[PDB]
Amino acid sequence: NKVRTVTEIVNSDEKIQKTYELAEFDLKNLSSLESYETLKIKLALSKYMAMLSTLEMTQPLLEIFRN
Amino acid sequence: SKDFLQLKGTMNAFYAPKQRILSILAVNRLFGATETIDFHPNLLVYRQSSPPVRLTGDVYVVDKNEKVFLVKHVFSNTVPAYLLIRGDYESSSDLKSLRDLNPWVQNTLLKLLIPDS
Repeated sequence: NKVRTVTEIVNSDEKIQKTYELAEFDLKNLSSLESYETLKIKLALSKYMAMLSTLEMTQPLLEIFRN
Repeated sequence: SKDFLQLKGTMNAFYAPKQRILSILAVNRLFGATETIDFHPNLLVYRQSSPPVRLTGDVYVVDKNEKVFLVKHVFSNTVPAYLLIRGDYESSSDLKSLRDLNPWVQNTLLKLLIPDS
């Protein structure tokens, strides 16, 4: 939800209070997680494609399964 | 005959499905073909064999990577020709360069092998 912080000097009583809405950090976290997961999945898919290429079959995948 | 079909774009090449064989007449033309079949790699089904199948007579290498070979073959009725095969094969004698082949078979082979990009 939200939080707030208070700054104050030890010898003084004049304090400054600020408020933060956590939604911004929530957006940051969600975007980071989404990007990380997308990168992982794309990496795995590329690795799979690459090993299949390593097998070095001339035809494409669908043609292979059709033959 | 109905046992095979003439390959499109070839005057001396035909394919027998039941036998899964691609044949090229050495010096003879085909005739009467009302139908033709487009060439396709699937036709050269790779022969599986735990020990390489031995071959005799004249043998030529088409694609070492794909185990594609051309074997001289004469039909028992004495019809010279060559069989294009793909699979685990080995030659009893020394393999021979394709340049040894006649221009007729060579032209047919070029048509059949080089993709028409």
